Amino acid sequence: EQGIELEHIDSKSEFAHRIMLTNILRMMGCVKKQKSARGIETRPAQVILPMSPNHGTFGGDGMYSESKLSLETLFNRWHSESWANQLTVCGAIIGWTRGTNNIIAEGIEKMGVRTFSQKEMAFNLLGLLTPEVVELCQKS
Amino acid sequence: MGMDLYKTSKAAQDVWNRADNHFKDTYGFSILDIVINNPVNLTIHFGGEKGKRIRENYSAMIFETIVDGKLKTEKIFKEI
Repeated sequence: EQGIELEHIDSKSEFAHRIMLTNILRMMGCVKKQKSARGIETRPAQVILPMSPNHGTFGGDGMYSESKLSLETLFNRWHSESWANQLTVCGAIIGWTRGTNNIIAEGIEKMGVRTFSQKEMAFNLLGLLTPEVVELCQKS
Repeated sequence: MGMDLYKTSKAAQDVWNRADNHFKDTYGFSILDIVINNPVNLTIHFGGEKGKRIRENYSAMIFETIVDGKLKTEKIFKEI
């Protein structure tokens, strides 16, 4: 959603908020029910939340900010709540991946900034599953 | 086997409980789920803290062998 500013936030956004936040919450909120009914507590599911640095810093993306900003609150809970043994949060970042605004990427990269092909940002999030990090997620 | 008695004798389930609970916590693996439906294969997951604690517990057993008096310390679990 684009072109949606504060007086345009309506149905399409209130819908998108559910695709991104309250159902990613009820995905995790509902693999635990299955983790916990079997009794599985040694095989936790690493979550990979796609986050971003865009928190209302860009223009009118709609309610795309407080959607992906209200996902780092998923650390105030892995320590607070009871689902720590079955889910392990591993936040990530939508950096600047080209594909899905594509004509100014070459512009920014002149500021000493890297932008990623999708196959490149593929590599990064995919290295977020490396057997090394998997433990690292599994302490904190 | 006994899972009928286990439903009846308070003094009996106090045994299968004190057993699986112990196995549940020391090898991540309960008999009461074994006997009531024998599975074909059993994978043991080594999750977070409880998981690592259980996996080292798996690797902590040693199969010795008599070789000319040598109490030869060798590993129970080679794939671990």
